[PDB]
Amino acid sequence: MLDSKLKAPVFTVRTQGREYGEFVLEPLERGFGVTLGNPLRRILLSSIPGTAVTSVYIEDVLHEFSTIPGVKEDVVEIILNLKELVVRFLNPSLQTVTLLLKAEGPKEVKARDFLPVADVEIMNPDLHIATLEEGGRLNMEVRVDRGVGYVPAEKHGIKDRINAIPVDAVFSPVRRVAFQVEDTRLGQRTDLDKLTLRIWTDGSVTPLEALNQAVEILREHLTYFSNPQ
Amino acid sequence: MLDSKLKAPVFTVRTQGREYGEFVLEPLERGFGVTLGNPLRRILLSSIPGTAVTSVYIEDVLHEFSTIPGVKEDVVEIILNLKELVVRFLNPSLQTVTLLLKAEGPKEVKARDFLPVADVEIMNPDLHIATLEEGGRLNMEVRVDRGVGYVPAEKHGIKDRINAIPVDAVFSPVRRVAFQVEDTRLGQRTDLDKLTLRIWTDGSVTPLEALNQAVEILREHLTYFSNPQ
Amino acid sequence: EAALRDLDEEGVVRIGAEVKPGDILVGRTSFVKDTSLRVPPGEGGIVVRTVRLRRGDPGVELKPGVREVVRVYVAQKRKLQVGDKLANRHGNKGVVAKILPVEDMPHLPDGTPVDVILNPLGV
Amino acid sequence: RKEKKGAGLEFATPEEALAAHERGEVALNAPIKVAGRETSVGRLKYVFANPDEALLAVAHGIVDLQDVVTVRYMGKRLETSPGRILFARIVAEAVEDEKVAWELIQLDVPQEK
Amino acid sequence: ERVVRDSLAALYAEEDGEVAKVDGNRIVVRYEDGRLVEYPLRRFYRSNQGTALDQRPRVVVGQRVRKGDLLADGPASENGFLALGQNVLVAIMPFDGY
Amino acid sequence: FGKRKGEGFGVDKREVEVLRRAEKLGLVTPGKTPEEQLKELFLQGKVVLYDGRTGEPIEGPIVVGQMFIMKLYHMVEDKMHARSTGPYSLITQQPLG
Amino acid sequence: AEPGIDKLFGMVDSKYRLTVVVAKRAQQLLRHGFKNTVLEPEERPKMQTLEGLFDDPNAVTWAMKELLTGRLVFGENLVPEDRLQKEMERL
Amino acid sequence: DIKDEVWDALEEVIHGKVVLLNRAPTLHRLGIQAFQPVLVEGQSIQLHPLVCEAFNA
Repeated sequence: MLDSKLKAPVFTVRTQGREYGEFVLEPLERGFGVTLGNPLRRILLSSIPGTAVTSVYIEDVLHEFSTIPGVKEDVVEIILNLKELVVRFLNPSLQTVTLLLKAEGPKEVKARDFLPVADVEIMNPDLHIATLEEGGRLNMEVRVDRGVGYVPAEKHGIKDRINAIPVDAVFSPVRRVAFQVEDTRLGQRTDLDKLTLRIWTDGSVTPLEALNQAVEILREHLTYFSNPQ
Repeated sequence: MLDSKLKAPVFTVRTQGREYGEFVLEPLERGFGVTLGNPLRRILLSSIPGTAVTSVYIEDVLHEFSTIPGVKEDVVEIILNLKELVVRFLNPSLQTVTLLLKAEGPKEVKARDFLPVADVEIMNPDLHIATLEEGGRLNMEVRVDRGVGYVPAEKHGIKDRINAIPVDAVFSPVRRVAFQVEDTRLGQRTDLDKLTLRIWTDGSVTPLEALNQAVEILREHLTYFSNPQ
Repeated sequence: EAALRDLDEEGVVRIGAEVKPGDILVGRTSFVKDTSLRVPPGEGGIVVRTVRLRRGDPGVELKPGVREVVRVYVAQKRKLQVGDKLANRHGNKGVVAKILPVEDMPHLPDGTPVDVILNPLGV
Repeated sequence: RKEKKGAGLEFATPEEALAAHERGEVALNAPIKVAGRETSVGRLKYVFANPDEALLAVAHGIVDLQDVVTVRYMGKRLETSPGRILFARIVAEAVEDEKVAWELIQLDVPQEK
Repeated sequence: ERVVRDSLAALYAEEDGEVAKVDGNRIVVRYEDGRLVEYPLRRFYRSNQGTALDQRPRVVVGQRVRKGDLLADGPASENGFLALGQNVLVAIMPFDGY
Repeated sequence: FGKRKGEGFGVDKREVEVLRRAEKLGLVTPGKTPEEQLKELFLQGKVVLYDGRTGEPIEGPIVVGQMFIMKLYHMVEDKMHARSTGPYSLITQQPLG
Repeated sequence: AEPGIDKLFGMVDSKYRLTVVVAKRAQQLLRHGFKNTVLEPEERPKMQTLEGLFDDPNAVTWAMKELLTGRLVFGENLVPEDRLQKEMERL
Repeated sequence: DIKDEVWDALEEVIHGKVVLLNRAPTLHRLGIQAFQPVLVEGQSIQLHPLVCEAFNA
């Protein structure tokens, strides 16, 4: 484990909070920096399961292009703002949650105003939602689901209320990925590869577990080659 | 289940002898066709172990761009015709093998004309090495090592004799690989991938063996994320 | 009658109800022969407004022989897709030919990927 | 492509010029695609038994598809780029036979319209 | 800005004053004269060609405004600026054949 | 590039070989470090890009930037006037809907 | 394209004669059903998902690859026309 | 009520059929060209780039 494992990469991590994480793997034999960075980056940006808002119900309005009295924003603006809502599940078995929000009076309704739930966390309580001037009663429920990839609003078609309005969902916890390969020196061979990949996520999944899931997916996909026919 | 498991992507194989192999992975979900094809191609073209003619020494040769009397082929033609000589070692213990050739008389010299060695084997005995005009003094030896990929003669400079000449080494058994991903379709959706791998190998290893070694290398390199530091 | 559940009020479809092509929108009866306005083949969105003008004219007029009229507004949210076309301010007309996923698009050394790819040969 | 010759371009005469100009290419005396009198040092330095070897060496980033090099084709030694060899290979793969494909192409000029 | 002002698509403060109420459909503004005036909004108005004309409010409750200052967006204005389109990262290089 | 360096990174190997290729193409003056060579490349409006499908860099630099693109009025022009059997004309039997 | 369109242009003087003969061949292939074929034993059209090209997924290709064999003969007036033109339409 | 069996029947139907593509100003013979249809997902008709000059499109 020295000519081929000590001459093979130690794996270090550098994580700041649960949004940003660099992972360094050094040293790699020439040609495997990209060979590992590219598939990992594609899997991270493609198939990391996550959670996003799936449906919205307003106690007042009857369709999408309406407006609520006492509310500065249109319903379209409300859905646009709710789209960036970031939700962390705490129980892996939990799948679908229905947050409730009630507000009145001159309230700059932010995301923190949601009623607390047992195994749900909001990593962005400062997320602006609405602006209530006076006498405006804003009661809504938001159905958030755990999924994968990107899905159009109409394709899933979730109908809990006759007045519920479905929304587009972006189930990707990963904000972005950038892997860089650099040159490292070892005593016997001058040119070796050091692969450092930086991951920005939305906080719903810490970068380390995202990396582990991507590696697991890649391994299980390589498993398909094992049985020829 | 045909959504994920019944399309554990069917892996069909079409082998035309020990030189040509086509492998079809079908069906594969969106975006993973390239994600699997590209690293496999890099691995096959970069890291597969193999044996190649590292260097050659001839008795009467002083420079690599000289002419040998009694043989129509010059030094350059001799070494180029030597390049494609394919040899398989019998046991893993071998690292380097020096193989000599004594030949005279107005005859064709071929790979089969090499003096036999117990622990090496030649896949192309009928490889026409050269032609002897009339009693050509063909006194040569070749040092053949095991390696990976492609090594220009200049940098390694493996030397046995003072007047021995370096030879560019082609270790990789695979002659060349090409992957094509084309958009297949299932009963309901068309955003799916069909992966085709076409592999041409010298004959040292069947394309199935090379692909198995490639996937094993990739999986073992993935297993380097298991232990964090 | 099963599909009539969408036609909540008298003849007119209820506001805020999603409509598909081939669905009854206004139920009009002739001599009894059914001549009902339906969603045209193609696309349909969300009904937002309905206006009914009958013979009881407050200040309105109708074409002679027409007892009443109803107009229905259907709104839909078009999103960018393959069929659509785009252009800059310099006349570089175009059509969306393929919508690539984020992973396989060209990206900077930083993780940020580019949004749109333009063919240089048009310049 | 073609860039520059700041050194003595004469190569046909001296046979130490192979080693001398290989040493020069080790330094910045002459580029790999140098404008030599008879041949470029790229032709001398790299010689490929088969088109597959040339294209695989291109895959390893040693030489570009636009670099002249001596490749032993089916019967001859050609001083061409791996790009031209690859184009001939594409033509010969699209059709069944290669001798006909070799004869119906012009592999010494850029493929203009 | 000249295009969005001269085409009567947005709402502008006719006189120096302070906004009283801002809702999704009307804006009540009390000018410096003490007179309060209410501006309605064509929230979703069908155009001749079938597009939508919306006035999105651009002020907050109890916000001071200047003479001629913006109050609500036009159908295609960001903040008193003609905005019909998007700003995107474009790379000028030939992709496969698309 | 200052933000790039603050994270503690220099020049990628892919960028190094793309710089050498561009140097052979005369885009960037030779004899300079990748820092000022890449700065001169940026001055041209060209920056290195990575394919994303292969991971390998796009040979030669690419011009990238921010452009204003508008979606044009989209009436029935695109709509599929695709029919099989519908109403026919009265005077003549030509099909017209 | 189609199997051996150059070969098909080989044995016919004019392409229009080729079109006529192949389409007429498709016409009997419909009318008597695909039982009246001359390529039954081994070389049949082979469908991808299954052996669906055994019966009738496309008659034109059936007729064409029937024509590549030597089991098809055509002529201006090869048979007394009336008998077979009245026996063809009545079964 | 669409089902994947319906789409399998569709691909069965047009396995050998061809359709004629036509450009509105038909200035010559090649303004009409037959093609084999391939089922795609979208709104527009996908055309082979090489016939971009056979049609003046």
